[PDB]
Amino acid sequence: QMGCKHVKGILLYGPPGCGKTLLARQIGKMLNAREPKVVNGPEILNKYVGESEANIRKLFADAEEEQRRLGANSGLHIIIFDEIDAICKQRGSMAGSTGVHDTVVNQLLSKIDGVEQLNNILVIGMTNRPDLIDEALLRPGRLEVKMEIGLPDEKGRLQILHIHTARMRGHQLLSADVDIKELAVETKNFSGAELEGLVRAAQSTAMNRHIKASTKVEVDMEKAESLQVTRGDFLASLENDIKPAFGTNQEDYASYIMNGIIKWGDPVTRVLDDGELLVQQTKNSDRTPLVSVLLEGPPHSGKTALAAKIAEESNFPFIKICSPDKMIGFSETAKCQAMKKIFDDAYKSQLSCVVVDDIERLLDYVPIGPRFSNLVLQALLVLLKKAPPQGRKLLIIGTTSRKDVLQEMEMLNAFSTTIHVPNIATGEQLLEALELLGNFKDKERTTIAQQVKGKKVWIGIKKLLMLIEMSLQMDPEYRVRKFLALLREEGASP
Amino acid sequence: QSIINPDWNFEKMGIGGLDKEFSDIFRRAFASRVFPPEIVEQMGCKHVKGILLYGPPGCGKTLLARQIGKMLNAREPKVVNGPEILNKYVGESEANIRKLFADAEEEQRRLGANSGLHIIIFDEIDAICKQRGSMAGSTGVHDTVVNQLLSKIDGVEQLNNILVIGMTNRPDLIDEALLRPGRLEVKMEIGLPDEKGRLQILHIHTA
Amino acid sequence: TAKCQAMKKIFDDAYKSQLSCVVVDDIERLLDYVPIGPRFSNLVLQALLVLLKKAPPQGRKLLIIGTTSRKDVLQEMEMLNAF
Amino acid sequence: QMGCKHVKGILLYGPPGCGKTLLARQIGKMLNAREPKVVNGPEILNKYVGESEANIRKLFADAEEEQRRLGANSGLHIIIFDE
Amino acid sequence: SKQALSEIETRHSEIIKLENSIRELHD
Amino acid sequence: SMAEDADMRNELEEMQRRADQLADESLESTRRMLQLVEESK
Ligand SMILES: Nc1ncnc2c1ncn2[C@@H]1O[C@H](COP(=O)(O)OP(=O)(O)OP(=O)(O)O)[C@@H](O)[C@H]1O
Ligand SMILES: Nc1ncnc2c1ncn2[C@@H]1O[C@H](COP(=O)(O)OP(=O)(O)OP(=O)(O)O)[C@@H](O)[C@H]1O
Ligand SMILES: Nc1ncnc2c1ncn2[C@@H]1O[C@H](COP(=O)(O)OP(=O)(O)OP(=O)(O)O)[C@@H](O)[C@H]1O
Ligand SMILES: Nc1ncnc2c1ncn2[C@@H]1O[C@H](COP(=O)(O)OP(=O)(O)OP(=O)(O)O)[C@@H](O)[C@H]1O
Repeated sequence: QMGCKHVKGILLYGPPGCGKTLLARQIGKMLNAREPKVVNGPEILNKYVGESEANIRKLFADAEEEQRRLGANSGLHIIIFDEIDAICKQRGSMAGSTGVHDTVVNQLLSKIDGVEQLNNILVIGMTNRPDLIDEALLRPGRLEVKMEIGLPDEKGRLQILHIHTARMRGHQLLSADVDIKELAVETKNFSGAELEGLVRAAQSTAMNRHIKASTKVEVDMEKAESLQVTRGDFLASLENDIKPAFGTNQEDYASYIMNGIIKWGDPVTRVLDDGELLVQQTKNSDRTPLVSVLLEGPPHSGKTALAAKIAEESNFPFIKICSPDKMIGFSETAKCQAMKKIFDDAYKSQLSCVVVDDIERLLDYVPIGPRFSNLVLQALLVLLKKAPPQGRKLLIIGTTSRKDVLQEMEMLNAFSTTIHVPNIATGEQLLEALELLGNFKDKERTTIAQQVKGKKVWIGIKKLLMLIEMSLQMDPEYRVRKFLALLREEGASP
Repeated sequence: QSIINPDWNFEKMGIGGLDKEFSDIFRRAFASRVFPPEIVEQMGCKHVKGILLYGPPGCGKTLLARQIGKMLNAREPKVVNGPEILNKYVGESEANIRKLFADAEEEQRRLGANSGLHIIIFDEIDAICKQRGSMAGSTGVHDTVVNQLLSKIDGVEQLNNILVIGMTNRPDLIDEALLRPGRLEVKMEIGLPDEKGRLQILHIHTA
Repeated sequence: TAKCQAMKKIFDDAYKSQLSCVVVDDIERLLDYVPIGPRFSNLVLQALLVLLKKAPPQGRKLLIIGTTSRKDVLQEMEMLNAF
Repeated sequence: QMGCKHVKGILLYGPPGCGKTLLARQIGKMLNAREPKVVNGPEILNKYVGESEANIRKLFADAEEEQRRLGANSGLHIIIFDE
Repeated sequence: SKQALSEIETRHSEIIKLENSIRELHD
Repeated sequence: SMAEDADMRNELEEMQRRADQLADESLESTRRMLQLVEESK
């Protein structure tokens, strides 16, 4: 009564290890019809001329005969094409590589829907690169619907592990001290195959513990029957065995924060408080989808470490750090590309947070003349005011050690707020830092106190750490004297 | 039937300074195939089917490959020397590659679960396997070869007696799709030994 | 860029080992410098300043030594405060 | 008894006109064995796919057959990859 | 191929003799 | 900047010799044999 045609095409594709084959095999199993036809990649190509299209005719031969035999009440046939990119390359560029492909693709084109209208076939395609698929074929009548598989999230992830661990639970092999939720929380950005890999990897080490061999290959058999995967297994496993196939958005935090944070006084607390205030503001506002804050402080004051802490405090889904460390030897244009790319990615997720550290070292600034890369400066200035797509937000935190220079280039006016990072000023705080670090004893803590109380002090935290490390290499009876001499020698500061 | 030759001794294979790597590889690869099958049956796990080695020149990768091949109490391994599969005709490289897995498929079809072990050594795998969409200079056969190998190694059909070993000097140029779990999991990096390693190396050679 | 890459290769190869020492001699001759002008290459200076503050992968140690014969010139470029 | 393996490689280099080819030919003639093969630069290249590798492999076939057949009393073969 | 067609002619060689024998029987 | 050489595409096996008239001749003899054998009965 609707007298309407039928669809016969759907294109499956995505990143590796998502489950494309799983869907193809189950979909074929689900539909009740003739046994599925499987084309194992470029298995049709032959050296003899003309046999290539012959195999395609053989593949479709059964359907045509049955369709004529039964008429409008004939059954439905299914063909599964695997790695279509192999055959259907991009010969649209006139020629291909072998003189046997253009004819094959044209033959299929006509065969599926040509002079004779066939309506009892279904084609299922799996690939890895959408470009290699020709646009002309993916037109109404042959392939009019497409799909784009992706990676799972924590919610579905729980299911993925719950389907594989089920048998272990059913066989009572899973030690009851294992929590799935905790595991799913840690494993972020994983793929389909990776998850199975974790299960096998973790089970592997426990498998190994029971077997005691190496010099002679013998099975103990005394503990074989007694076994149960432990919680430690998964931990050790991933830690040293599995690495996500897409790296990690959060880079090696230990590279930046090598000592955590120690509260030597109020100023650190105030800075963290402001960081929380700002991130909260950007979290719950709409009239200003974009915000920015600039960190400024003397050198060797720990700006980057605090910036990382503040960013880590926010639970934004996407957090990334761009620094000059990775770009060494890059020309004046590559830096622009990397800058464009990172801010491109940040546009995808709903909430983002990006940190730019050591601005002045990213512009190649040197005070002889002076000199700097103008192009990068522009690429930076334009990006600080480009609002993201509708219904999204962003947050940019920058770092610098030269307040005046940024004023000279007239860029401080772009940022919306500035924060000051102070340094040790009172000897009492110095003693507090030493006490918390616990590197000198009471008699030593007093001896120094008699000197620090004499006058004022001014030194960054990192320098003081270096001084302590150098000091502890002398003889025990002279360490204090060396430390005092070092401070006085370097203590010439306002 | 035992999977390992009873007359095998670790001290006799003539390796030195790579004890940890050998132990790790043995734990990862053959651990599941030596324990009595019943445990595997209730566990319901699928064996690993891939090992890759890489390092600077003159480290001893080929020695590890040959010793692993000889260790297995099974049929003699089949060796493929570098890019020796390429052929002038079209449709012959793929046929030659498929011929390598014929016997394993036959054994799987005939005896099903209880089957021997078949090994393949893709020496200098970098020559044939590269990232798709680069070498486009009259590439009459290269991307088709790599696609066929991808399909054959792990496709709709499943096997349980295939083991793939690959040695390379350029780890970062291989296709990512060939590095996924289930195809090539074990990846080991062979490096220069230390004083103790040098000691063992010089002791073995002068016995 | 040849100089940059040739220095990067050494500074990377030294990371692979556990602990190591590197020597950079005749800094002023490494980056072209002449009292006329002055004239010097910025890229090499930036690469050096970046490498001088890159910690190796965790659990590995490094010692870097440098030799120069013109202290004031290096002080002007703000490099003397990084040692 | 010493359990060693014979060396299987040599190389030479120098400025033009010093007596390289002469030494190569003399050493080739010094052995009471089969006639040495020859390859004069790119004389093994070919246009058909994979034929170059087959040409290279053909060179070593005789030595492999000799080794597998006669074992430890096998003969001696030489080659010259000139240029 | 040259060899294949030479073989086909060799096969055909016997047809004439058989035909002559049958015509002899007919006579 | 001169487009470098390219590997010979491949080989497309195709063989044709002298079959047509040789097998047509072969046929014309069998037909006559059939006719004679029919005639004898
Ligand atoms: N979402 C998923 N849930 C469960 N298992 C999965 C999932 N994705 C992948 N796998 C597992 O990955 C294993 C190997 O990867 P899979 O065959 O799914 O990848 P594919 O990209 O679809 O295949 P191919 O590389 O052949 O095109 C399969 O056995 C399947 O068990
Ligand atoms: N309470 C603290 N606040 C900040 N940094 C701290 C604190 N306690 C210890 N540190 C150490 O301070 C170090 C500062 O790191 P870093 O040198 O990258 O920062 P910076 O001084 O802002 O940078 P720059 O080297 O450009 O001067 C960190 O490695 C951390 O180990
Ligand atoms: N651990 C080792 N113990 C003893 N001998 C070794 C060891 N590693 C290397 N060798 C010696 O090195 C020689 C060459 O080894 P091999 O062919 O494996 O080298 P490779 O560097 O891995 O190969 P390639 O040259 O193809 O990159 C072997 O014959 C062996 O004598
Ligand atoms: N020590 C020597 N005594 C006699 N003749 C010598 C000596 N060294 C070289 N020659 C002469 O070298 C000539 C052959 O040229 P030769 O092979 O030396 O050139 P080459 O060094 O191989 O040049 P190229 O750089 O092109 O390879 C002969 O005429 C031979 O007499």
